[PDB]
Amino acid sequence: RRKPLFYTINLIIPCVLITSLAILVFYLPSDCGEKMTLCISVLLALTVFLLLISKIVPPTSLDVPLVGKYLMFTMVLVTFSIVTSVCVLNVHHRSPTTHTPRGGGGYVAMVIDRLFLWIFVFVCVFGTIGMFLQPLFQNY
Repeated sequence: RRKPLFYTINLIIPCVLITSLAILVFYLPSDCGEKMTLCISVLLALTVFLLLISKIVPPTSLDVPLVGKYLMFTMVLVTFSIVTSVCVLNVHHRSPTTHTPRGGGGYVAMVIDRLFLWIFVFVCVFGTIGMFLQPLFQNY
């Protein structure tokens, strides 16, 4: 009943957990040099995630094509999340276009960004449950 499904997800918990904290500075208000450093610092966890998940030391490394093929998709989710910053920065203090009211920081952009962010978050779980569904075929 155990199955590797628990092991594969065991690495997803700490992998996505980083986003929860990143949002505290990204989504929530926190205008400061740390706010940005936090977004870029994430890129470090991505590259490390490869050696970290691979350091698990599998029995027969049967999860080679599973993870290796994921790096291609996960790479698009990490890059898409970074580029999104342009939306907040566009109103924050980098080429102001003026679309929504209020100001002061880059929280105003969150209004319009919420549209894209909606699908973004879906991508995180999409690939999370997608791989978890593989081993959860049925068995009965």
